[PDB]
Amino acid sequence: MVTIRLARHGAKKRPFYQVVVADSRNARNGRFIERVGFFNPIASEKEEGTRLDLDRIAHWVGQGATISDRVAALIKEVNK
Amino acid sequence: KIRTLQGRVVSDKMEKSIVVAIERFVKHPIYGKFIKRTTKLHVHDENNECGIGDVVEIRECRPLSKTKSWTLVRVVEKAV
Amino acid sequence: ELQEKLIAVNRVSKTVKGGRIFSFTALTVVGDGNGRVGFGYGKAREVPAAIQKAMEKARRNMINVALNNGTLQHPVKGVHTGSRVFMQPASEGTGIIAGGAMRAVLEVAGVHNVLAKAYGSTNPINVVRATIDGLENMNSPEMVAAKRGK
Amino acid sequence: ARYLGPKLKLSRREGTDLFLKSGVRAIDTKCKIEQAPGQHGARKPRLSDYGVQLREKQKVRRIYGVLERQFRNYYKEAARLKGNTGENLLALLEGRLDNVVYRMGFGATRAEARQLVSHKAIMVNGRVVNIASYQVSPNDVVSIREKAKKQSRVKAALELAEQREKPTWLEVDAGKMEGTFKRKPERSDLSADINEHLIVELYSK
Amino acid sequence: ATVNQLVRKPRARKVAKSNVPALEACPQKRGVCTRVYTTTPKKPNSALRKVCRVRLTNGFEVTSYIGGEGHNLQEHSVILIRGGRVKDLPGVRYHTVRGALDCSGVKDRKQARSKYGVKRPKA
Amino acid sequence: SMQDPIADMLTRIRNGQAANKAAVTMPSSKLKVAIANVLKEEGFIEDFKVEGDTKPELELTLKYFQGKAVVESIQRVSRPGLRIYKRKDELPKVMAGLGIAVVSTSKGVMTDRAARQAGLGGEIICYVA
RNA sequence: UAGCUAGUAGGUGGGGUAACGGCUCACCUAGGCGACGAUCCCUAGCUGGUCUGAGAGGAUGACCAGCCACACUGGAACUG
RNA sequence: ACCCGCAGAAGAAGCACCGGCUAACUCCGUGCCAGCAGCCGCGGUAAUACGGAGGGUGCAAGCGUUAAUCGGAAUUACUGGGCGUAAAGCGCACGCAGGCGGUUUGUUAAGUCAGAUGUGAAAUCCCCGGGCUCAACCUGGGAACUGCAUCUGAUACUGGC
Repeated sequence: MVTIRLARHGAKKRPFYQVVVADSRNARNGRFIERVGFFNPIASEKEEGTRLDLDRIAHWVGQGATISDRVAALIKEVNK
Repeated sequence: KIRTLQGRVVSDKMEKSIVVAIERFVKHPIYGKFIKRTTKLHVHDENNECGIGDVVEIRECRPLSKTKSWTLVRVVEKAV
Repeated sequence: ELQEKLIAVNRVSKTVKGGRIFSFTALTVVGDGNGRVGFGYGKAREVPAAIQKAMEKARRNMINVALNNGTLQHPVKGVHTGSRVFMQPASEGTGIIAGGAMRAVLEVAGVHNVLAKAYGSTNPINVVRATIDGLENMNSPEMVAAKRGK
Repeated sequence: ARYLGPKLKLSRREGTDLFLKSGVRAIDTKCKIEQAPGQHGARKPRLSDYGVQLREKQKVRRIYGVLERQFRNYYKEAARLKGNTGENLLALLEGRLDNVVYRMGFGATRAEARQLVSHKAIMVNGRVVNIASYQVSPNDVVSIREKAKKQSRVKAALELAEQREKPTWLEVDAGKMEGTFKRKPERSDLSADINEHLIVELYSK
Repeated sequence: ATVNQLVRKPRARKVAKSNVPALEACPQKRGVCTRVYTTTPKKPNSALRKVCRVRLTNGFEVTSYIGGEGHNLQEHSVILIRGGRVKDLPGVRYHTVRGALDCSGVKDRKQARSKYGVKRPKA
Repeated sequence: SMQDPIADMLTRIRNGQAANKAAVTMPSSKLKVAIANVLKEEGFIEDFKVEGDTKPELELTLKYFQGKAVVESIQRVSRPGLRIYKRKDELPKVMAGLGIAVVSTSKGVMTDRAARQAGLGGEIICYVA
């Protein structure tokens, strides 16, 4: 069954904090169904350093996808 | 729709089967071969009215033995 | 700013009779620096005289080219006694480049933006006459299109 | 390649002033200046039709203290910018941080002005810098960190900046140790003993 | 050649085969060494050359060149062999290295510090 | 026969430029009079006509224009033989787009320019450049 | 390396299996493969992708993923 | 991490090479002896090639030396194929299998193609943005893959009859 996870999604100590829609069977750094955005607190000093796709999220949250504690504060902010 | 193939009978010496020589083309555009080839196929036949030289039309049916799954639909052209 | 350029030098040594003799041959180009090219052969018993004869022939030789804007529009070939010089228009970098006997020939024609190779005989007195057969062979577009009626 | 030897000996080999071992005691007398290098040699070698440009190119490379890949970087930049490649190549080297730090007077030599950048003493836009590959923006400020302002290195370099021809394209003060790169030099602002506009026919390859 | 004569096999490619096959593609090969000999070089040049007999640790036994001057090369000392065509010896293609195992460096050397088996003394 | 009348057309004109002749004559066929109109359309010939009913013969009036020669190569693509077909989006271009490829399309024999402008694909028979 | 095949080819019906089939059995038939390279030997995991060059064309399947095959070395099974 | 101080030039430079190609070379020893080479060839009393000295050239935390595969080589050819004698034309030929032929109409719509619908995930080439100093690498937005499979049409042409 479908869930949503936060991943480092990047090279050694250079994370991008990307959020992906995936299945409960998948591994920590394994498969995922859809890449939906990024939730980075540093973002190399960017003004648009956090983003979410407002059409892809509605396809899975509305809808039975579970969300981890690591990104819920953003999904609440766009209210989706 | 169904795939249809045609070829000439090369053996009839089986109680409920016939052996057919079917014709095909090969381009192989990574070497540029451009040739005709003949494949020998075993075909199911419980009417047993084909002569060795008759041309037959065949369809995808049911597995019976090694290389035999296809069945006779009609006689197209009788020899001579 | 017309410039008189040398391509190559050759020495031919011959036993006689008793002992030896030797002469030198030079191949030079002068042209006009745009749309016209010209070359000369010169042979003498010393290099400066072989070059001097070659310049005296190169200033008295000319070929007209179908040239516009100092550049080529199409790939072209020219052939002479086993030299099969093939030329391609070169862009987005260094203009020379190309075979060692072609570099002055393109520059006295005003077309030194071209990648060229010999694809056969590397002998400079064949190569220059195969490069010039290609400058004679090229045409404008304009003329390759203007062959149509009206 | 590293020379690992006397700077005057190298400057005599290249036959020109490189802005090396500079200081208010000046050139001329007891320093072999303008003399030909080694036991035998010309004050202007006779050179081939490519070699005469290649020898001037390696003087332009060393007088601005750049590597061959860095010289080629500005050649490829000027080869896609307006008319003459050589005057634009020089306008890119002359606008580079390490030479601007020299024209501002913070180093006595171009090698010392570049040392102050690798040693992180320089600031641009109020911000600390380390890489000498930087093109200075028009009307931006070049300064030095207060922890470095008491080096005799800068007092003696600004003393020398008071004893050279005034750069007509910028402004700087020695009490603030801070100056503004107003514009690049244009036409009659700039000259050197070496040529730039004829070497526009190089490379190979 | 018709398309019917280019069937079932691509056009052949060939050669580039080892002229130093006893090394079995390795750049330096181990061998025991048994004897040293002095012999006649090519051309009327009155000079002499040295060669040795070396069985390798893979069962091949080669005739190898000795470069420079002087040697400690003896029966079962063990040394390393490489390729290196000699213009002055007929059939000689194998060469000895001084920079490995029991083989001695060249005496009185003031040139090329990395060659001929020498290493400058240090503390 | 004559087992390929297209090689009879191709050689008779290629050998005609090599003799600097003003016009050439050959036995006529429906492909020869189609290819003649494409060569007249692109300016490789001046005019063409047929004469007779018992043995209809095709006369081609040749054109060489300013400078020396009017074509470098005239090359076979499809054969009687191995035939090569392409869609409108898969049509090749000859000599940096200054040369032509000849295509029979679904409409009739024309240039690769005329075919990709008419939105057509088909058998490619010749390259002329 | 030009010849090679009695569970080798074909019929009918059970028994076991999600399910096809000499998987296996009963009673019959005499067929099958072969220069488009059968029989036999040597090399090699595959694909997305990777590498090289004037491209064309070859080569490649360390890397990060999707599959296979396998786990002292060989043969079998259970439990889920 | 990032920033600020404290010692004291302290702890920190090699390797190949100098006839000519291809950048640097003079004088002296040895005197065909002995060595040196990528190929020319050097070497018998001015050795530009060996040895040494004094200087000089290329590159630099490297510098030389090697190995395997592919290039340069159209020299295994599609693009660039070849075959009198150089190299490659069966002794003179018949002919089964394979390859293969003028021109016209009617007919079929396999392939062929025009419109329609799928696929070739992610990364990435290339193209328009962001991050680090370049080269790497990361990240926001793109693009395409003759075909194969299906459907509505056309039958100029090829196959079929």
